Amino acid sequence: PAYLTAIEEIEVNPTFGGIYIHTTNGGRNYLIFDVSTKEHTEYTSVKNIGFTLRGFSAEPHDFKVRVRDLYDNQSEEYLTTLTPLYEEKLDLTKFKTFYLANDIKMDNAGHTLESLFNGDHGLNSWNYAHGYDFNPSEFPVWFTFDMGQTAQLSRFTSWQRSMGGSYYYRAGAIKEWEVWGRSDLPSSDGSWDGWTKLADCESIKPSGWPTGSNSEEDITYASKGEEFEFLADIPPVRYIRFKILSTHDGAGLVVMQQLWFYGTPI
Repeated sequence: PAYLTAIEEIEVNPTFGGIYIHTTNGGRNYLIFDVSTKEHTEYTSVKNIGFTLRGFSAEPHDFKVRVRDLYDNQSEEYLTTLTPLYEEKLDLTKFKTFYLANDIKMDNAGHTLESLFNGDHGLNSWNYAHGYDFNPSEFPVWFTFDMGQTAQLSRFTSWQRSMGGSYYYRAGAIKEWEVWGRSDLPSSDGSWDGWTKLADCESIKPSGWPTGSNSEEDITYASKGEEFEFLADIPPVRYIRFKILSTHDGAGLVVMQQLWFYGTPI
C-alpha cells in the first residue's frame, strides 16, 4: 500500500528553519502527510515526495509524521528529534576561481573572478570581476568557482558593478541565471555531467525602466545587494557555476561586483 511504503522509506533531514521530509511513491498515489510538533499537512501524489516545514528555531525539536490516504488508512507515527539548520556567511577567503575549459574568462580590466569574494562592495565601489565581449547568440554562458569547503546552502546575495550607480542594470549586469553545484571535483573539460541545479534567479529592476535609465529606487535597491534563496532539495555542494541566461542590457558581457553565500558548512 502506498501509505505504508511512504512511512517505511521516509527520510527527515534538517533544513533552514525546519525540516525536509522525503519519501517514495512509485505508484503516484495520493498521500496526506500530517506533521506534528509539541503544524502542516502535505497533499501530494508525486513519485519523489519532498516538502519542508519552516518557522523553527535552531535547537533540537521533536517531530512526528503520519501518512494517510483518501481511503481512510493511516500509518504508524514516525518520530525524530532534529536540529534545524542555521546559516552563516561562508568564509569568503576560501573562495577561488576554478576555471574549466568551456567557461567564460572573468580576468579582464585588471581583476579576477576572485574579486567577487574580496569584501569590496557598495554604491561607490570600483570593485568587479569583468568578462570579455561575446555575441549574445552564445548565451547561455557560465563561470565556475570553488567555495573551498562543502556546505548546505541557504541563500546568497549578489551585487552588480556600480562605480557610483550609473553602471547598474547595464554593462555586464546579469538578469536571469541558474546556480548549479557539485560536491566532488569537476571534470577539467567543463562537462555538465555531475552538476546539480540549485536555483533559478532573476535580478529585478524595480522601476522597469529601459536600459540606461535607472531610478533612485533602482540604485538604492541594487547597492544594498540582491537576495536569492536556494532550493531545499539540493545536496551539499562545494563547486559552483553561474549559468548566465540573459543580461539587463542584452549585450554579451558579464560583469559583477560581489557574491556572498550563506549556509551550513559540513
